[PDB]
Amino acid sequence: DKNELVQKAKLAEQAERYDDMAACMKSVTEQGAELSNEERNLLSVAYKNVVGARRSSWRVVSSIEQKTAEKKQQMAREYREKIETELRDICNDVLSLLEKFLIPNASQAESKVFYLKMKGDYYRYLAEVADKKGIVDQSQQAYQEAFEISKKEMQPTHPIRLGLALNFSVFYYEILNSPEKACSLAKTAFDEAIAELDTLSEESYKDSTLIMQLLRDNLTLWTS
Amino acid sequence: DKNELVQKAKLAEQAERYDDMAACMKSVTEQGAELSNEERNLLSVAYKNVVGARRSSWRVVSSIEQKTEKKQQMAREYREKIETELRDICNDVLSLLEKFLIPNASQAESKVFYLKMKGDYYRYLAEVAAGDDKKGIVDQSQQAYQEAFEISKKEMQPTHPIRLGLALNFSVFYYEILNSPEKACSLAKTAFDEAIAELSYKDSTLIMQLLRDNLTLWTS
Amino acid sequence: IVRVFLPNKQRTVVPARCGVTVRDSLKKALMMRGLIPECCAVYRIQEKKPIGWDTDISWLTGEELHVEVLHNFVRKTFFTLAFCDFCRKLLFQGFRCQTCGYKFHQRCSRDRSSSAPNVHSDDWEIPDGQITVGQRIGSGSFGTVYKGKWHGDVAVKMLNVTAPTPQQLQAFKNEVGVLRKTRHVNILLFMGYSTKPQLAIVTQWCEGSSLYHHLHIIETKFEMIKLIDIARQTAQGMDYLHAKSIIHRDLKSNNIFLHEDLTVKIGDFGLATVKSRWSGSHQFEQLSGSILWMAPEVIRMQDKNPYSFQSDVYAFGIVLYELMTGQLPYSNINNRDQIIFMVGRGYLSPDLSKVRSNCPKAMKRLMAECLKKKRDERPLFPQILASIELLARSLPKIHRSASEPSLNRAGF
Amino acid sequence: AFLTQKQKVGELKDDDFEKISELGAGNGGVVFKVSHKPSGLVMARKLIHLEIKPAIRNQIIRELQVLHECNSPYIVGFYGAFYSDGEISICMEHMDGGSLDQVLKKAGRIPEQILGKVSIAVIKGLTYLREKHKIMHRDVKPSNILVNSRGEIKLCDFGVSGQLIDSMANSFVGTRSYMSPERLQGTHYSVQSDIWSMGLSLVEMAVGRYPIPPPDPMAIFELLDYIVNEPPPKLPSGVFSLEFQDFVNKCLIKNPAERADLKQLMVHAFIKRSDAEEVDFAGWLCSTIGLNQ
Ligand SMILES: CNS(=O)(=O)Nc1nccc(Cc2c(C)c3ccc(Oc4ncccn4)cc3oc2=O)c1F
Ligand SMILES: [Zn+2]
Ligand SMILES: [Zn+2]
Repeated sequence: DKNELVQKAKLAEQAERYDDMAACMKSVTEQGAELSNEERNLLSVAYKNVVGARRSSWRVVSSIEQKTAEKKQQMAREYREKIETELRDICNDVLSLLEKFLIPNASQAESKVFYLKMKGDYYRYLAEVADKKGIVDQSQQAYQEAFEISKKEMQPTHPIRLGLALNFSVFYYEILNSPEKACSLAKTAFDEAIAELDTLSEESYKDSTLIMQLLRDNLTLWTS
Repeated sequence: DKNELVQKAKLAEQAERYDDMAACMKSVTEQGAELSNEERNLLSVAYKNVVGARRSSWRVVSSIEQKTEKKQQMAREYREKIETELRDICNDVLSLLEKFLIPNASQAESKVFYLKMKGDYYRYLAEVAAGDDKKGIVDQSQQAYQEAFEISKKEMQPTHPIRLGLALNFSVFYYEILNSPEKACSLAKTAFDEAIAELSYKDSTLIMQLLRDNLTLWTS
Repeated sequence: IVRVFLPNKQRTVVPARCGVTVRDSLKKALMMRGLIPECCAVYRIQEKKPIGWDTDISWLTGEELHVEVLHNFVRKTFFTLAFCDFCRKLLFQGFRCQTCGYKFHQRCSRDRSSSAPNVHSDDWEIPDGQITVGQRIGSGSFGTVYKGKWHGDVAVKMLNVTAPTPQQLQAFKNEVGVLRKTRHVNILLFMGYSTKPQLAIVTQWCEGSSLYHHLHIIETKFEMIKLIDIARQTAQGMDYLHAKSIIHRDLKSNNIFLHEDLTVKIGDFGLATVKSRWSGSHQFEQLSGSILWMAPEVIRMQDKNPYSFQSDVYAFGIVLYELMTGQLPYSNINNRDQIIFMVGRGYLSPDLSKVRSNCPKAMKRLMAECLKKKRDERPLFPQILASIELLARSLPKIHRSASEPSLNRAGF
Repeated sequence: AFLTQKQKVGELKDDDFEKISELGAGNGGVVFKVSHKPSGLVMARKLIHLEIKPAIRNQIIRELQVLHECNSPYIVGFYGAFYSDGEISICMEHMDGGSLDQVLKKAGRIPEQILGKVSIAVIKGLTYLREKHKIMHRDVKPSNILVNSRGEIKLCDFGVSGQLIDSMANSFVGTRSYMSPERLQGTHYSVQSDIWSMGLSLVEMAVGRYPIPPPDPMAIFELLDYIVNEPPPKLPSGVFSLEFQDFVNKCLIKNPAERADLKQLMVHAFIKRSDAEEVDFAGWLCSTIGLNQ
């Protein structure tokens, strides 16, 4: 079952067929057992493209709404609330998934912070989509808890912590509109990355630097 | 209303989600109403893209299928359900063609492009079908291509984009499916030269470059 | 203390040690400038001899070095015009970089082949008299506009050949025959020309101004929504001009006149008979005008005809470096012959560090391709137009700041 | 002892100038001559145009006024500049001899005897520029040395507005460049640059031939390839003295370390031999240009 399910994902990943992979990872994670590293990132990325494709589509539909009668405006509206409903469904499946199974069974500290970042990231998606303040506050709570736990265990250059900080800064900027705090957190994260950038694991070598780049671009774009 | 349907179609056009507009295009022309050029073009691209994604999945899963056995057999039922969905996708639009588009083509350029689309879709089911039905699908594409190929020369320009596109698909049909590269290249050459002698523009030169490169790789 | 330079001439002194490679030591500075130490090259001089990154500092003590430039691959299936960038073919399914936007196929780094793409007299020699000569308008590389008044708005030019040979005059009647058919929305109308007076190139007249005026006189710097649309409307116009093999060969920021900030018009091009002056009976081309908008090969003039379709693409890399930064390249060198010798020899190229902060990293592999030292590498205009169409609509998708991207997702 | 005065001028405006004729055709700019009704005297009107930022051109204009303190019988005087027609109107001292490009193209060649005096004049003029105003000529060219039929020779068109040095660098095209290799490879060593720029210029005057194409046309870029890749040219012997070769050779060395400074250029014997003998210049040009007194 589990091996068959991860194979049905490894065969749906290469094929760009993303809904099948989302529907299979959900089934493999509702098993109630722990998710080791290989299925972890698979579940994460699966849901990542599923929600992000709809988010990008919603962005374009909203852009056309900004780029404009009583019918030409309206047609964009039904499409945007349709994409809104479907993205809300897809994010609700995962958030309920972590609350029911993933977070309570997070044995490892890195797994705990990883799932917490996932949780906060989806609530950030709902926050951008949308009463409204509840989602943004809950996302802030999830991000704050993830940061607080991640401050202890793993090496300060770790991809989970780095992406968590970058997401958290994006949250301060695009929702709460706190650019000063966003640049502050991103800046400290980046400098501590430089300071701790000793000899590093080859496995995380590429990805750590890849996140550090995007960190630098947020700093540079937010300087102005 | 037609305007609302086409508006939804082009709203989904840049959405990177194409199944929605592909499904709405069915409702646009299931009335059998007359088709103008633009709505026909979105009609073409939508299912073209849907079959494109399905066929890309087909190619990759066929690659792992050819890679090997416990893991390989999973790719087999994955493959067959992708093929089934693909087959319904092509069959819906083909039934649309043989009920409201092809028997309702009025102008010269209507018949040629719709016949090209019908032959192309039949070719799409042809890449997958094997056994006795495979030859039937291939034959049903043969005359579909020929009917438009003969109409093109007599009724429309040597440089108009649909003729170059039809020549391109007709040529590639002879290579990968028909396993007859000689007939493919011998016709691609002619289709290249009548247009180049008689040389709205970017699309034309694009197909021209594809014909040159396609001649090149067949000559290999 | 081993001092090493940086792009934009920044200075950093890495510590001198023994046993540890330059990679992780210089890594701090390269990341503060955001450069991976695997895509960089450093130089030691005993002009500039490259050295790798696995060198101990024991031999590098007391040496000055330069830092100059020389990927996560998800799978995707492109749904519109998308051209491979390793074989320059047409790509439909294949990989893609998450941020750098460089699209390629595994086969080019029983196989399948290509397919259809996703689709989507009246003019004659202007006679004298009726051509009302304009007024003092300005100057440029080889002439001056004269705003004509004949049944509309037109422009009149003057040229640097006074009494050419009749066989040159027939070549002129041929060049107008091949060049007046430039019917486009990105090219102003070509009414004709008057050869009874001093030889003239009659064109239309456009309001507003050129691009050089807009970006170095008013300096009304736009947003990327218009910054990419300008390059799109110019790439389309220089693709129509390249389909029938007529090289513009004069692409400058001061000849792309745009009206009302919506319409973009390009003109003042070609004239291979007036250029390549007929001092005898030859085609000896002359170096007249500005210098930043032509390639190292055009500067060299080492061939009888060193132009190509490519040397009109490097002239696009300069006009795009101009649009992005807002300034011209080589605005720091307080010299002229230094600029000529430098761009010719190839020891130095326009500096990429001076681009803006909101620079779309996907175009960092387009406007960089448009500016190679070599000529066989810069892409022809259809691929530039496709790669600009791609992110002319993919901009609202990345209209936000950065975010955590997906994983490696590439296996070999 | 020369009594150069320029206070007679007042307000300057295009409506107050009536054109007379043109001095000639230059390389970068075109030189005019014009009449001013209040002043009466003739001016050398150098008109150049640069479509540049109004703030930048205003920055250049008030900086151009420093020539009012840069007065000497060795440098062309400055009558005054102003803005109209959108162009830079650099009024100058109108000298009937023009420059030594017309004298070159008319007389064919210049003897070493005239070179002896003109070398002293140019070296002391550039020394006056440097040791006084801490800025150098940067443009030592045969076409930028103005002369008159009164027995004087003078310099003009140095680097007077630093912003304009680059605002002009993209519009001064020319076809001839005596540009010093130390100013070509990518660094600036201005102190020794003008010595090279004058050493090449004097060879041009003496031989009458563009020396970068070796005697014993070439493309614009390839000239620089010759300047900055292979050893420099050398003046022919025989018709020119060996002690003059000893002067020219130290003025045309690539490496600035081997280049001798200005002080050495005044401790030389040939430079002090040139002024030892006297040369008539009033009738010299009048016997080859047709002018009088
Ligand atoms: C060409 N070599 S360069 O060093 O790169 N650039 C330049 N070098 C020198 C000069 C220039 C340009 C230049 C010119 C055209 C000029 C002309 C007359 C003038 O007024 C005046 N009045 C009295 C006496 C002497 N002049 C002042 C001038 O100031 C300039 O800077 C370079 F642009
Ligand atoms: Zn390829
Ligand atoms: Zn990349």
